[PDB]
Amino acid sequence: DNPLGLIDPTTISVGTMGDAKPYAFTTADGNFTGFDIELFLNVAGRLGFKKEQVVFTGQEFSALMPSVANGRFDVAAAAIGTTAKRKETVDFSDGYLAGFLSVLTSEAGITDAAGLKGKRLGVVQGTLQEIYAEKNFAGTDLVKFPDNNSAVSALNNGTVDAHFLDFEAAKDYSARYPALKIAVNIPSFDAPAGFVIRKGNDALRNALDKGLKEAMQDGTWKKLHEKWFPGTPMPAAYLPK
Ligand SMILES: NC(=O)CC[C@H](NC[C@H](O)[C@@H](O)[C@H](O)[C@H](O)CO)C(=O)O
Ligand SMILES: [Ca+2]
Repeated sequence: DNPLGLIDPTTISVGTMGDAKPYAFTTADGNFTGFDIELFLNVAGRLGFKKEQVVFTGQEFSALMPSVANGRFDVAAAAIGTTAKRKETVDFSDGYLAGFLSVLTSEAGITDAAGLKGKRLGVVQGTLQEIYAEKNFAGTDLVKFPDNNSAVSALNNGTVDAHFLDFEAAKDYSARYPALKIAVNIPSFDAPAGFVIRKGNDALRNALDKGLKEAMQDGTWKKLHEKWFPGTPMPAAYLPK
């Protein structure tokens, strides 16, 4: 049978993204990796699904939740912030990561949120960054990008003054392009990352939640967090109790 309500009962089809390093990304061989991928794989194993039974498809961020809602994938995993607005379209698992939205700029760029008034700020279409900047960065010219790589290329070229993306990805790009630096950190603890599932696949949602709680309780979450986000604080909520 099919208790988890999957497209194929023998395989879990996961929608993800290739350029949200270190949450979710492709290595040079094309394989999907990163914290969110390794955490999902660990949770999927607890559900009785081996690595070979989980298939990852890379999509632009804006395509992920409509793809799950339209039955193209069973799950979506790509640091997808849990919000009321997104809960109208899709269901979410319990939160597994809460952190900052970050403004990445050039070596002689912006210093604070005030510095963004009248500047060109890059954003990935469909992200929480795009909503935040529309509500809190009025006067900043928002330049929409399909993904992080194109936005960083524009930032490196001087097309845009800054780029608004997730903290760990901003941190990763500042390591890959040493001239880049994080100028502003905005709290996004009210929107923790959750695995996205079809409205309302209660079986898969409850199964994902159980696997997540287990991975946090046995220190698996802690181990992956230490591996992918070195130096980032881990709250007691996601650590063993
Ligand atoms: N580009 C992406 O993959 C996702 C970007 C963006 N992530 C927001 C995060 O989920 C943020 O709210 C979290 O608190 C945390 O820092 C990482 O999941 C979003 O959901 O739109
Ligand atoms: Ca553009």
